[PDB]
Amino acid sequence: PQVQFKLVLVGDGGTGKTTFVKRHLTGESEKKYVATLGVEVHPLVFHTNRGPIKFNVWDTAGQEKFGGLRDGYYIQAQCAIIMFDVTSRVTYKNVPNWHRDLVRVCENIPIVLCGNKVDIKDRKVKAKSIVFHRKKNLQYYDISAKSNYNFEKPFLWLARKLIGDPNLEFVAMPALAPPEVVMDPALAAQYEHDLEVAQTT
Amino acid sequence: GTWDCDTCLVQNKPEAVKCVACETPKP
Ligand SMILES: Nc1nc2c(ncn2[C@@H]2O[C@H](COP(=O)(O)OP(=O)(O)O)[C@@H](O)[C@H]2O)c(=O)[nH]1
Ligand SMILES: [Mg+2]
Ligand SMILES: [Mg+2]
Ligand SMILES: [Mg+2]
Ligand SMILES: [Zn+2]
Repeated sequence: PQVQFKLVLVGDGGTGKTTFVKRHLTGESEKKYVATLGVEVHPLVFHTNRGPIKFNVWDTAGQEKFGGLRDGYYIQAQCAIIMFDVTSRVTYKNVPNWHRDLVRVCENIPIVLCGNKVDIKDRKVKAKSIVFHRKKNLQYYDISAKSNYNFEKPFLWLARKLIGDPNLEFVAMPALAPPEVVMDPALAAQYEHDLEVAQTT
Repeated sequence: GTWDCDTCLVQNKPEAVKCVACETPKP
């Protein structure tokens, strides 16, 4: 039977959750609408050195703007991605709230913290301010949904955590929507170095 | 043996009548 995990994708409205999950073309063409919960589940296959693994990513239909999400959304999640927007400081301010909501219902599942929109010139939530992950087996990645930047990173970290294999690799990138903006190789380099510099503090 | 929900893809244990997640009945 196919190896697959429910992944819940939470975070403030407007952080780019829908834009992000949709980069994965087959996940978008094969997505399933769940009316009872107002959710779309995107089946995201990744081909690893040990075979295919499927992340069934649960994307909201906007309800997160009006309150916490219901239990049935979280139920049986095996991993999660928490997203904020590095152009909106309040979205990062809400991260602990999502974590709390998530852990209340799912326990100690593998979780990755993502700061989306790093393609945008005037960044507000920089490396040195990003601290929530350090404390709780939370890995962090900068991402840019619109540019596909670091798209595979959260998925690879979760794969390695769920399978229990540190040496797991993706043999090939999934077919993704072509970037709508360009991620400056220099910014990527500086933001990447900024995170390592910070991780030593 | 457990079963996959055709609506939301969640795995339910063989006993359940409807999906513990989306309340969708078992085929
Ligand atoms: N510049 C930029 N804009 C983005 C990115 N991701 C999403 N957006 C924009 O942010 C807005 C909200 O995105 P959406 O995916 O609907 O956020 P959601 O409410 O979290 O699902 C949309 O106008 C997107 O085009 C990104 O990586 N870069
Ligand atoms: Mg959305
Ligand atoms: Mg498509
Ligand atoms: Mg593909
Ligand atoms: Zn279901």
